[PDB]
This record gives sequence, structure tokens and C-alpha cells, in this order.
Amino acid sequence: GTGPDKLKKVLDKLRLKRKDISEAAETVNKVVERLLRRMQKRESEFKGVEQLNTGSYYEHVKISAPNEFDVMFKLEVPRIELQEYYETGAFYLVKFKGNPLSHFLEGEVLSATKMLSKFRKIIKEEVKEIKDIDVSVEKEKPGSPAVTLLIRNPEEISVDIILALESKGSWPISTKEGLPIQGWLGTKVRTNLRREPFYLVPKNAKDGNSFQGETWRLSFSHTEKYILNNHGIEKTCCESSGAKCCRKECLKLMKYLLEQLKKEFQELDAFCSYHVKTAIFHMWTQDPQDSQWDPRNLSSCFDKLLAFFLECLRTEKLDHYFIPKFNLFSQELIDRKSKEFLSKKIEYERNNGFPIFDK
Ligand SMILES: [Zn+2]
Repeated sequence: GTGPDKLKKVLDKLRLKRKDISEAAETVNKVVERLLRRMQKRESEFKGVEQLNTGSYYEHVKISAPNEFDVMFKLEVPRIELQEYYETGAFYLVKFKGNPLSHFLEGEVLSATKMLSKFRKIIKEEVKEIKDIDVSVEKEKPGSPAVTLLIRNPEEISVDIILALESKGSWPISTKEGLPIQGWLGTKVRTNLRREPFYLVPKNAKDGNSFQGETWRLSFSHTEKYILNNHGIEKTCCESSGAKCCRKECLKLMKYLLEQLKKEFQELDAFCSYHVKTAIFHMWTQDPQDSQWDPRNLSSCFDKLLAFFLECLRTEKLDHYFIPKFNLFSQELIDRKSKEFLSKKIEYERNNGFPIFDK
């Protein structure tokens, strides 16, 4: 019943939530594999699609909602020329240096709207041919670029399929000072990770417009997965012949704290798990030693993450780990009132034994 024991019990509660999630993931994977086989057999601009096995499930940090999954389909696109749409690196237009994607251009700019419309049309046709699993495509929602499958097993699982372009070019200059892992995972790892492809995911800016509709955000979901699964200064961190740390446990707890708060308070709508992930990436940089994340320090490590997060809220600053000029907590993206509200709620939990965990 002490504070430390209670936090360990929350981790036990999250451990129990995993079984339903793992079972659901196996059903999701069967459907997704079936669909990818169909899309790989059919002749189209999307024939080369593959699953990118990233996101919270494959990082082992999906803590809730066994009825909701996101999956990314990557498509290699040669000779992408990027234009920064926001010079922070928050958004890009895609242009090209014939061209396999020529049907989806609006002038020299790749239309996410056109490309996604065709993606959706094909998915819808091919899903109707999957006869031995109960699966349909959800009606398109304006402003939602994912193509959502509805699987009945017999319970309903929603799967959001996100198209990601893959570029094998050098990472965008907005990322030059990003991935600050040099004192933690080191310079050789950083070099190696930056030699890997990067991804572009459709996302509407919702700004002045014109090319509202045709903007893309950068995605490093592969790099993030690698970091989560290779997160120690020692190569053996959390392996069978190494020592456990509490890095992922702290991420899980903080994600759960935010999830529980968000369920109760619609004033926290603008926050999301990626804020917590980004914060913990910075914490792992700040405190690189595995000994700083000893399992015995679960409570103190959790508390330092909350303190760091509260300082990000106070300063309205949380830099994208890969794109340092992109401030996820800018005044423009999140109102001061929302940040002050979340600060208050976090301090309350922290000072009163985290009652919200129990809801
Ligand atoms: Zn570890």
C-alpha cells in the first residue's frame, strides 16, 4: 500500500491488459497480411506496398484499446523532391525530380487527396474478396486520411491503415540537429539510423491553405521502434544476459496517466501519447545511464518524467525529437489554458497518490 508498491501494481494491471491486446493483434495481422497479399498481386500504383512493422504494438508499449489498431503501409517512391511547407519541418509538399505516380499530380505537387482516393478505392475492392474473415471498410470520414477496416471476430476491431511514402534520400535538413543520441546510444548508432529511409504521412496543415489537402508530415516510426527496442547505453539492457531497466515501464505509466486523464477531461483533447513519447525521448537523452533507470528507481524515475513534462507545459516547449524547430507545445498548436489545466491535474495526481490510476 505504499507509493512504490502502488505504482508496481499499476504496472501489473497494464500487464494483464496485454493478453487481450496480443490476441486482437493476431487477428489484425491475419487480415492485414491477407490484404497486403491481395494488393501485392493486383497491378496498380500500390503494388509495391509493404507493412511497416512499427507503432506502439511492435514497440511493446500499446497499453490499452484492444479494439483499435493503427498500421502503416509503406510505398517506396523514387526521386522525391521535398519542399518545406512550414520551415520548421512540420509539413512538406512532395514534388518530383516518366513517373509512376503521375496520375496523382496537381501540377508539380503530389496530391495526397488523389493518391489516397485511389488507395481507398482499391482497398475497398480487395477487402470485399476476403471471404473467410468478417471484414469491411468503414465509410470515409471527411478529414480522416486513414482507411479504416472493421473486423468482427465477433467483437469489432477498428484498424486504421495509414499510407506512408518511403524515401531513400538523405533525411531532410529540418532534421539535421535531431536525434540527439550521441551521449546515450552514440555516434555510430546515429550515423547508421540516419542512413535508413524516412517516411511521409498525409496530414492537413489547416492553415491559410491553397495546398491545404496536399501536405505531408515526416515520420520516423522505424527509428522510434529501434530506439524503444534498443534503448540502453549497454547493448544488453533488458536482454537475457543483461540487466532490466525501467525505461519502458515509465513510458507505459505516463501514457496510462494521460489516457485516464483524457477520458475524464475533454479539456485535454489536444494532448496525445506522442507528447509523452517525445518527452521520454528527451528524458532518456538527459539521463543516458542505464543505472539512472534501475528498476528499483521506478517511482523516482516516474516522478522525474512527470517533472520534465510539467516543465515542458510551463514553458510551452516540447521539441519534436527528430525535427528540433517543430515545437509540439507551441501556443499556436495548444492553448495556454489547456497546458495550465493539464499541469494542475498532473500535480494533483502526483500529490495525492495517483487516484486516477484506479478509474
Ligand atoms: Zn532496458
